Amino acid sequence: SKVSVAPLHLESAKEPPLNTYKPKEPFTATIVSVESLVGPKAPGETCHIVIDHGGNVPYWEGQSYGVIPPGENPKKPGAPQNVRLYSIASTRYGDNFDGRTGSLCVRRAVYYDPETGKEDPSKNGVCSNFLCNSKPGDKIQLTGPSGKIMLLPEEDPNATHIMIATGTGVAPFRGYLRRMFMEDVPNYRFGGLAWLFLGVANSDSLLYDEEFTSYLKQYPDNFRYDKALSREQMYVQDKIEEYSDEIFKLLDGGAHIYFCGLKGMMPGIQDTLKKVAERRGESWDQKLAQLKKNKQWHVEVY
Ligand SMILES: Cc1cc2nc3c(=O)[nH]c(=O)nc-3n(C[C@H](O)[C@H](O)[C@H](O)COP(=O)(O)OP(=O)(O)OC[C@H]3O[C@@H](n4cnc5c(N)ncnc54)[C@H](O)[C@@H]3O)c2cc1C
Ligand code: NA
Repeated sequence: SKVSVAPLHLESAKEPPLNTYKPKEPFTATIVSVESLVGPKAPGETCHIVIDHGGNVPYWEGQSYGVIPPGENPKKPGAPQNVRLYSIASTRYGDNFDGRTGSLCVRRAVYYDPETGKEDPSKNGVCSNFLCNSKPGDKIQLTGPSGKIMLLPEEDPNATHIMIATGTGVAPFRGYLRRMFMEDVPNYRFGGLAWLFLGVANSDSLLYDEEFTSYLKQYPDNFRYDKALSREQMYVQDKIEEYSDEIFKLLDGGAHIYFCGLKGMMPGIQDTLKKVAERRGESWDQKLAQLKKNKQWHVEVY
C-alpha cells in the first residue's frame, strides 16, 4: 500500500540544500493549483498551494521556501519586496510523487478595523494574499530552501515524534507523516510512534483532516491524532494535558517533540507544561533544559 515516489536519487544527498536560490536571482516557479482547505465557518481562509519548481529547488521535509511577492518594497524605493518564508507542507517528492513540486499551507492575513470590521486592501498581508489569489500558470519568485530546525531526525527509524501544531503549523507535519506512512521510501521505514496534536478554531478550520484520519486506519499501532477546537469545545495545550502522563513518559523515553505555528501558541503550552510537571512533583525548567540538551525539543513558531 505505500505510494511509489520518484526519483529515488533525492535520498542520496547527505545534507539538506540551503539557499540554492537567493533573493537577487530567485527561481521563477509556476503555480500548479490553489485550493481552500477550509469551510464556510472558518474565521479566514487557509489555502493549499502547489508549486512546480521543476526539480530545480529540492528540499528536505521540515524546510521552508521563501517567496518574493510582486511590487516595490514600500520601505526601500525601487527595491523588491522582502522574502516571506513558508513551511513546506509536502514531502521532498511533493504531492505529485515526482520530485518536481512543493506545497505551501498559507493563511490569508486580512485586516479588519477592530471597531467596525471595515477592510483596507493597503493593510492586508501582501504575500499571503498573493499566494491564495494565485491561479494555475501564475509565476512565483521562489528562494531557498532554508532552515534546519525542523528537519526530521531519521537516525532512529523507530523514534517517537510528538507533533504539536496550531493552524498552518501543521505544514511540516503533513510532510513528516507522508514520509513516515504514505510514500514508498525504502531507506526510511518508520516503525515508531507519531502523535499529531492540532489546534484550530472550529471544525470548518481543520486542515488535511481526511489524510490524518486515514493514517489512524492504516497505521493504528504507529499513529495517534488529537484535535482541539477553540470555538466549539479547548486549546492544543488542553489536549496535551489530557495525555500528560503518556506524553511525559514518552519524553523521558527519548521522544522528540515539535511545535509549529503562530508564536502566540507557546505561552499557554509552557503554562500547561509547568502545571503538569508540578502535579507530578517535577520541575518543568529542569525537564526542558534536559530535553534541549538531549536535542529532543524542536520549535519553529512565527
Ligand atoms: C519560519 C517561518 C515559517 C512560516 N510558515 C508559514 C506557513 O506555513 N504559513 C503561513 O501562512 N505563514 C507562515 N509564516 C508567516 C509568513 O512568513 C508571513 O509572515 C505571513 O504569511 C504574513 O506575510 P504577508 O506578506 O501576507 O503579510 P505582510 O505584508 O508582511 O503584513 C504583515 C501583517 O501586517 C498587517 N498589516 C499590514 N499593514 C498594516 C497596517 N497599516 N495596519 C495594521 N496591520 C497591517 C497585515 O495584515 C499582516 O497581518 C512563516 C514564517 C516563518 C518565519
Ligand atoms: Na473541512
